[PDB]
Amino acid sequence: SIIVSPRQRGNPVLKFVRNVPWEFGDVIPDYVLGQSTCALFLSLRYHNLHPDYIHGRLQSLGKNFALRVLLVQVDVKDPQQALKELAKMCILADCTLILAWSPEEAGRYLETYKAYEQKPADLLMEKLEQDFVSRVTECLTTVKSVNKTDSQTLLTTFGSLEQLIAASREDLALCPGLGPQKARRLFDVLHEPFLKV
Amino acid sequence: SPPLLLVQDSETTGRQIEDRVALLLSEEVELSSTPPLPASRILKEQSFLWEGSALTGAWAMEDFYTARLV
Amino acid sequence: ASKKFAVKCGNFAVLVDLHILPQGSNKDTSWFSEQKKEEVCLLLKETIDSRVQEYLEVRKQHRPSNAEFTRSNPLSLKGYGFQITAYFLKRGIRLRCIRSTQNAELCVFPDRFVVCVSQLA
Amino acid sequence: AMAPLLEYERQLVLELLDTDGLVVCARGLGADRLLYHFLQLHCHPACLVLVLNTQPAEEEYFINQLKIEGVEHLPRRVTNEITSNSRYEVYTQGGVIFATSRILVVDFLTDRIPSDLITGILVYRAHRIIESCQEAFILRLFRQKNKRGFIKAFTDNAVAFDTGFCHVERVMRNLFVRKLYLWPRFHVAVNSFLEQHKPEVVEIHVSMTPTMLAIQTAILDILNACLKELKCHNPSLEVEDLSLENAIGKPFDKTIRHYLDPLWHQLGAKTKSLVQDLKILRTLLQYLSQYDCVTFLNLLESLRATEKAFGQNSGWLFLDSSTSMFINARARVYHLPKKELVLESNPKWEALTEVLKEIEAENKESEALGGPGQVLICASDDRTCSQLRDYITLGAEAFLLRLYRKTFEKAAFGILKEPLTIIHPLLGCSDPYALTRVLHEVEPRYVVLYDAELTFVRQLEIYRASRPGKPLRVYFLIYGGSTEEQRYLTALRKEKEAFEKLIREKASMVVPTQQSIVVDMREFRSELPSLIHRRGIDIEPVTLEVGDYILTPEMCVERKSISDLIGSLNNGRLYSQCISMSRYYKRPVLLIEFDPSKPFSLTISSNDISSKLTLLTLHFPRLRILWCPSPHATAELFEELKQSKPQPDAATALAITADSETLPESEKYNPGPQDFLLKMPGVNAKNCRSLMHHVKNIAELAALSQDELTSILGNAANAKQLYDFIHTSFAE
DNA sequence: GCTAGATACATAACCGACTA
DNA sequence: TAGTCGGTTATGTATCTAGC
Ligand SMILES: [Mn+2]
Ligand SMILES: [Mn+2]
Repeated sequence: SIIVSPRQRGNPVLKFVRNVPWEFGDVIPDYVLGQSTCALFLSLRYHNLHPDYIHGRLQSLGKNFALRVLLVQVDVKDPQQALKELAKMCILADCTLILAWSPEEAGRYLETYKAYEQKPADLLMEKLEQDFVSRVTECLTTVKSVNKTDSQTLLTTFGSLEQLIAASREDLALCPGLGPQKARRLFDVLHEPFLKV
Repeated sequence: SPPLLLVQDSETTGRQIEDRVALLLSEEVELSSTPPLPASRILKEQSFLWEGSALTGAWAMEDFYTARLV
Repeated sequence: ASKKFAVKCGNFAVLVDLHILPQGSNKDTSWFSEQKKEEVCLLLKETIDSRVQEYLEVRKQHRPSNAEFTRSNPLSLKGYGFQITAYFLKRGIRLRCIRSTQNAELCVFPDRFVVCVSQLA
Repeated sequence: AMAPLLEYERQLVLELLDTDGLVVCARGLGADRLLYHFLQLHCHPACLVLVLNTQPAEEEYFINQLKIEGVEHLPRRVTNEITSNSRYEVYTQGGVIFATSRILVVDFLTDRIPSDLITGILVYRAHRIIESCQEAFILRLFRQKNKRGFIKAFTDNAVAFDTGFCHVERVMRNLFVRKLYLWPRFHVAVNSFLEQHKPEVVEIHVSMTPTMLAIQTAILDILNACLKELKCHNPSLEVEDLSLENAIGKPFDKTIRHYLDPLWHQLGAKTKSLVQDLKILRTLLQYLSQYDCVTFLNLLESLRATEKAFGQNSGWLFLDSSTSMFINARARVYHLPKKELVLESNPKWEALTEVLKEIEAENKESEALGGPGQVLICASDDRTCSQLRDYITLGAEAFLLRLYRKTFEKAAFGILKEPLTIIHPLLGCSDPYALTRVLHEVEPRYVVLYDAELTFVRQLEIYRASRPGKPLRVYFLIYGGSTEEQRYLTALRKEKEAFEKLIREKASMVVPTQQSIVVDMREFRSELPSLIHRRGIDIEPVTLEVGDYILTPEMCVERKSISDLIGSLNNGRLYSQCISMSRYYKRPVLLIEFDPSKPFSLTISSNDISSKLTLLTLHFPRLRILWCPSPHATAELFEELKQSKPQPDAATALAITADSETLPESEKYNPGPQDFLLKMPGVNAKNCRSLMHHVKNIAELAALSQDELTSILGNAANAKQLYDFIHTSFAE
């Protein structure tokens, strides 16, 4: 369901995208990988041949799409100047930069971008232990400057989370290992609105 | 009390350094003749490897190679 | 004559690092006679043994050891007309000692025992 | 009692004290003596100097030697023990300071040092001061600020300038000295002074048994063939540094990885095994020379078995020369006419025993020179020292037989007052100047150089010439016609050629707005800050909590190396870092860095790094990525990325912490409660909006009944897990 | 109302254990 | 033997308790 613009017929990666359906269609971005995800292409040798192409493409693309990737192929043996100039242009024109060294990698990038349209971020979160004590001592660590030792101290002192939310600021402060700073942080974390007013 | 580093001038420091070095050059060592060591049977029964470490002899190029290692 | 000697303590040999302080400007070491040498270690007998004690009870317990008596806190001692000042430094070199007159191994303490002496009034 | 100067050292010291310069000694000719002479010269509280490249053992030795000498205001070592707020005081006291390099770069850049009161610097091992080093950075900073103190550089090792990588003029410019002083061993003054205080030396050449000769020849021929093949495959590797007689040495390993590491991205299958085979063959040569026979047999059998399992030593181990090696080893240990054994022992042990017998006979009547005198046997490594002790105590026959049986199938107190023999493991690479230390702790009448190198010969020469009236006898044990001899002679030749080239080079040499970058404090174990500062951008170190480099008021760069990037993506850190950078800074940047001594290559399944990178950049649409081959390119990119934007400032970048407020348009929620909520079980990515919008705070979330939770969440399992988590108890 | 010591942690580079 | 993962190490910096 990728609406490839028909301007890149002579591209040796269209043969490398197989795990996904792609069809031609006259759209301004080079590869339209679903809603709010576009793409462009650039082989560094071609960019060397003409230093005006990619600037014109980026200028005329517009600002419609949320994520506008620009994946490029490296072939030449001296990419440092080209990479520097591309990084500057991408920063100034609000598009990310992706490097691939061979057609298979660029095709794999295409496939991943299409297949991951609503994939959750559960892959990148840290493996969190399911042990009840470990879960509680991990949830109370998210506030700054509070470590596992006083976490367990408060655990033994209070036991349940209910009255931990119920107990007041000074009552929190009385416990050992927890001074004014930790008490303020914990009280404000517990008793602050979720929404910003 | 302020530390002496900021207090004392630099020229006085140089003068102190000169005094220290002029003291250093003067501690001349005593000389005695080394009592002889008994002769070694191993010698009597051509230390060119050690005496070549002075790198001051003739020591032509082929002298830096061993025959069996060809 | 004054030269660096070695003392034995049970299974260990400590290699003392003896130094001699000159007599004013004109230096000489001949006054440190051998008769003035041996009884010296008796003055420092107990200390060495104490040192050879703790080390063992550290080695059996499997952890490093610290000096507790070093250059920052030397041992000033008084004898018969001479001063004594003894430290205990680390060496960091694994020596091995064999007594040739009995060709038997003798362990060396892994600490250098530097003592300095000087004549008095 | 200042240290007396040898006859040839007064001229050297006067030359160096007149003008700044670089002093190059012959190997082993007492560089520590000169360094210590200057240290004792500069121990006053009205002048502070800094010493740069020193190991802890050398520092402690110098400090204690000065203490025994009867000096006041000993030098200090500056480490993590003395914290920043307390460091300034020890800088203003004066005297010699042994500070490390991280501490010094930080203190120079943050101006926590009396940089206008520094009087000079002493550099040890000046051949290590190449551009792109921490010490080069320290020198650059000091000279930029002070421009009045002195810089004196010392070095042994005139060979290290002989390699095609480092240049003497380039280093002399890196050190800001501009004057070269050369003091080789064949210099007229040093040789004249040393030839009057020669030690009595006898050198023994011991001949190896015929089977040892056979094994050595087989090994050498195998190695020669392998080197020929490796050279033939790759025609660039034709420079003379990789000849045969240069490939039997210890320093050969490094040089091979100099030529082959860059080209190891495209290297073949075979030439990844010939290099290994070189490694094992050099190891076999060392093993044959140093240790006994049953160990050699065990090592060969281990090689055979490993090749039987994995097939690793295919390029040899089946030729006729390898079979000669095998039959020779088994003829050295076994004898098959139900078994019988021979167990010969290499001649070095017997020669050492004969030497010890002569020494003992001498000591029996030795009374003329006072007492008996002690013996020091210097070996090559701890294994050889232990082997020598076992041999001497047990004897030859019991030692060999017990080693075979193990490896294969079967008075309370007093003065010693007797001569002692002390075995010392030389370890020539680690710290060459350790023999001298031992030579001072236990003064030997006889020294037995069991395994000899050039530096130790020079050190014994100096130790003898330092005491005019006390003699010593040096035995010099070596194998005739072996690799030991060849390595020694090549070292001699290389040293002589290096010094001649240095002298010729010197002889031909006589004829001729402001922008900043707030940098984290954890980033100074790296080359990037130095490369940034070289261009003309000043650095302001500070302990940031978000990001690494702050190029502008709204740009936060986080630097990640390739291995670091993969690990961070796998762990879970990069997600949190990205969320913080996007929360507090408008234009966050992630900079992925590569290593120049490695290919410029980043090398469906969730395990694939590209998949994680795509997911990360899909979730954070405003994140920007930069790719840079090496820090040299990265610094230039950093300069080009701030061409007109305003500069940043500390004391506000340091103030961007958890308690501060987020961007005006980044999130409609309080970061604290929002982060706390997402961690407790029962709330996922999608449902959190509902519990956040239907409820006010965590306290109200605590008071709700399970029916309303099921209502809002829409899932029964999530609601019940929440209700269990919130209202459970520790004792339950 | 004001100051010294000690616990916990953060972080990047480096070395060893595993392992294929 | 070489790639990869995890532990160790050197410097800094809040933060609390005890003592002033
Ligand atoms: Mn960081
Ligand atoms: Mn980083």
